[PDB]
Amino acid sequence: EEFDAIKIALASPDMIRSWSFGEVKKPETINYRTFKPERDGLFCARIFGPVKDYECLCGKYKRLKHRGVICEKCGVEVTQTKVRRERMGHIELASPTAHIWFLKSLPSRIGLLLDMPLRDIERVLYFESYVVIEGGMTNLERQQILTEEQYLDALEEFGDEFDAKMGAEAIQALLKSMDLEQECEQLREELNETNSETKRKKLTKRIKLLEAFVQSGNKPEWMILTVLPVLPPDLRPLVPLDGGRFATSDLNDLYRRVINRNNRLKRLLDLAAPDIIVRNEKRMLQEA
Amino acid sequence: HARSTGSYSLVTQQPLGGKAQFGGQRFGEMEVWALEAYGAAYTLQEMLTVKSDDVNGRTKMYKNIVDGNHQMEPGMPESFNVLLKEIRSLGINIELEDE
Amino acid sequence: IPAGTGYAYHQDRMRRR
Amino acid sequence: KKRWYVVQAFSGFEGRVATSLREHIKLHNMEDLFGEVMVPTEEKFFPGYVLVQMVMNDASWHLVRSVPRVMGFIGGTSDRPAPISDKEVDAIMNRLQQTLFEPGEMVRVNDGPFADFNGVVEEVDYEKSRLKVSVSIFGRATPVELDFSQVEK
Amino acid sequence: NQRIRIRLKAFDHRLIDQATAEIVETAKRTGAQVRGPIPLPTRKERFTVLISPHVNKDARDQYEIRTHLRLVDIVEPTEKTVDALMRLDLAAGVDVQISLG
DNA sequence: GTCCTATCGATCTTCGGAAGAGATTCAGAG
DNA sequence: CTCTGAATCTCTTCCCGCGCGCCGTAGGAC
Ligand SMILES: [Mg+2]
Ligand SMILES: [Zn+2]
Repeated sequence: EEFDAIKIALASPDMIRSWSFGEVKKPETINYRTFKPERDGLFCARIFGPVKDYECLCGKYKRLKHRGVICEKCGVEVTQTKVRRERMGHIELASPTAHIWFLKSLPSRIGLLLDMPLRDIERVLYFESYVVIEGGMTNLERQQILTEEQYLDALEEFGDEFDAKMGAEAIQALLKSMDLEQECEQLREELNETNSETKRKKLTKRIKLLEAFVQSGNKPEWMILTVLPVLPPDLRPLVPLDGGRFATSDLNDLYRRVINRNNRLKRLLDLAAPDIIVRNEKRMLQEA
Repeated sequence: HARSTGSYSLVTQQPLGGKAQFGGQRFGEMEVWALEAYGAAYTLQEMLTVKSDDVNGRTKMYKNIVDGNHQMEPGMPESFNVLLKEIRSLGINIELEDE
Repeated sequence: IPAGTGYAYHQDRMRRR
Repeated sequence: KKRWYVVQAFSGFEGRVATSLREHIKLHNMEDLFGEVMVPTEEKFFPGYVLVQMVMNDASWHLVRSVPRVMGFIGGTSDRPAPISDKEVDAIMNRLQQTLFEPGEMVRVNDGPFADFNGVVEEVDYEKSRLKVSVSIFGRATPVELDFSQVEK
Repeated sequence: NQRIRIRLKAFDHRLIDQATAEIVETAKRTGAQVRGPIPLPTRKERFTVLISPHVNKDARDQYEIRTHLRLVDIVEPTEKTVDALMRLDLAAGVDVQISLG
């Protein structure tokens, strides 16, 4: 495609779904004896594309005469196999997950937007302490992180007039509550309130980030990943080596870990596992 | 050692590297700087699109060279597209633009 | 590149515009 | 009163985790500190988490982590791992006490020499608790019958 | 593992035995143990039709459709053997029914 | 033997980098 | 009581090709 400029911006989850041609579910790629690609895996034929040059996996069609048609013996679409290196998929996470880059850049973008220290945001994200949101008629601030013993206090001192979530869910709720433009206006008038250059410089950085987010079409929750796109398989081949073995692929194993952990979390959430277990599974998924 | 045409790598379609494999010499960044030091732009465009990266282009170049036309169709280096996917696999939406 | 012969091509494109 | 506590355990070694705890309780003669250890399993509710009926003493806190294949408990803080709940134990005990091959659907087989092949349902061996799925053998893609255990949906 | 039985039915003796030979030989080569072939009793339908379009009741033709049956039993299958059998194609017009267990 | 699942969910991953830059804490400092 | 100093934290970085040559999932359950 002819082009004249390159634009970079955050990707909304629906945009990721627009990128994808399928949802990878089974963390398997190929049989250890036969070399056929397992369906609904990291190498699904009907998701990314057929492996044969111009023939479907099921073998129903082997000619350009049937090019572009969809088979019903395997579900794979027959076309040029090169397309297999361009189609992408997506994995719908059972729970939100913070994007590591935006969490731990040179400053903390997620931390800077909420004006919350990187240590505390990491403590929240890795399920170490609660953070009160929409605290209402409680002596609990806008974010005001609080530990489980502190949470055990709020559980009985107050009823449901406060909300304190844990992990990426709380951060996503905070981002979704960000009145960005009003906050930026208030902070740009608060800048004139004090001459503290030690804080004025970082306040200028914060308002610059807020202005950049306001002007751009980016929205805060896009810093939290909900659907993770998968790379096209032909860019991460599982090439065989001498003998009936396939060479190890780095990205494949990471995707396998993520898929297995997420499937376990889904299985538990279906079976109503206890809060401790689901919290541990969510932490493991985030770390994966 | 010398290479005309042969094996091409999979993840990026650049030619293989080595002697035991029928591979070509690597055109390093310093060589690119030296080419930019002269005004040679067609040389660079050929060297980094047709000879190495653009899969469709390097065949159309082959036919013309055999046909005696000596004209190239650069297209776009395939490796670059791979980069985009590697960035598109993250939470980043980077895309080409028309205007 | 926007230099040398590439600069000549870009300059022609910009002048014929 | 011995509240239940949840412990991380090597997946695939979970039974060995329970046994290694059972031996160590008696060997350290802390039998008066442990009531039971649960690894619920169906024909496994919790894939890699061991429930142990226990009290909270520093000796027990180090005893559990002195069992092999045990990182430790899951709780708010490592200084004090927390129990699960009143009703959570009851629900887990409640559970511990307490699909049709549509014609035309494209299946894969589960076992046999024809295991994991692209077949397509051709007829219904329903009241036999059996199946029959077409497959592509020697060009004479033959009418091929399978057990009900041979579905992959 | 249960043995796999292959029942071959055809109207021709030489063709059915050619297909059977192919199958048994392949099975032997791929390290399977095969107990065959077994020549099961061959059906022979018969038909008697009047050849005269009108009257002449005694002018008749008797025809027959002989159906030959061969059984090949492969005990202790292997994935290698099964894959070889799959990739082996048999002469057309010969019916093959596979019973499994 | 095959094929499986999972990945110190009872250790200690190395001590023979330098620097250069920020970022993050603290400390008299009024 | 914080402010506006230092000081103490973590992170990033380190020439170009070229050849040899090896070496390259693991333990556990049916
Ligand atoms: Mg009969
Ligand atoms: Zn097909």
